[PDB]
Amino acid sequence: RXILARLLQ
Amino acid sequence: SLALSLTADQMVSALLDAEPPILYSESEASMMGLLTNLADRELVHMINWAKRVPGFVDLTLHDQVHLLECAWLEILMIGLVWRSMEHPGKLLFAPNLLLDRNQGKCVEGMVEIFDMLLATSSRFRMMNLQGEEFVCLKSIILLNSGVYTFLSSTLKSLEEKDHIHRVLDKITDTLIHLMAKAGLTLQQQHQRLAQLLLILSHIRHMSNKGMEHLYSMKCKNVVPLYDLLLEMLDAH
Ligand SMILES: C[C@]12CC[C@@H]3c4ccc(O)cc4CC[C@H]3[C@@H]1CC[C@@H]2O
Repeated sequence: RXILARLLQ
Repeated sequence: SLALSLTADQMVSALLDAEPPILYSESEASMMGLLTNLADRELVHMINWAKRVPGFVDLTLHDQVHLLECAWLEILMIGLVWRSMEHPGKLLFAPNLLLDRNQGKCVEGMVEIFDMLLATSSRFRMMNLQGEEFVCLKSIILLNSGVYTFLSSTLKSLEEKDHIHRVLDKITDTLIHLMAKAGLTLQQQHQRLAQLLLILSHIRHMSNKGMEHLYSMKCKNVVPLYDLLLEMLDAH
């Protein structure tokens, strides 16, 4: 799952 | 392993340059919509900031996600408390959003939390908290809040924690260093250090009450569909 996941990567 | 080599002065400097931009802001529902819209936008910038916090990118992604999920509201509170510090009795959410205590009564149960936040702001003011201390405290919060809530079943997971506690040690040395430059006795330094870390304990408290309040407001259907904020909220 993720937005957090995507902005940290 | 950049983090552990940084000196006191390099740590403080590096933290002052990771500081996020101060955002401008744009009945009970509308008050909650106002505050959560700010919070949601800052979250985007808090992620950029966390990546610039020494030792943070060294963690696994799943642990980065874990620390931010645990600490985020604590991090918005300490920042709000800090910039309100010169504004007695007022909460400076944004440069165009300076809220009175009595403006907390717009929302059920919020004036209570405003009271807690303004008392913390007064404490920081009476202590003459420095900006260099603030950035140290906020990074401690990010690093320490979820460190105890990590998967304690893996050797890798046990190394992540050890690395986090070596970095937090660094920040303690950094705080001590700052207090010595300010010309404090050894006694006065470790007294100030403890007075500050004990405040992180009230901030964790304020954050627990605010998380309860926001989940309750979400249940009233008075929180807009801010995707990142709900993402953080729903990790509890
Ligand atoms: C989380 C709440 C909305 C967002 C508020 C906010 C929003 C932005 C910010 O920088 C700090 C804070 C601290 C208090 C928070 C509130 C306490 C309860 C309410 O639900």
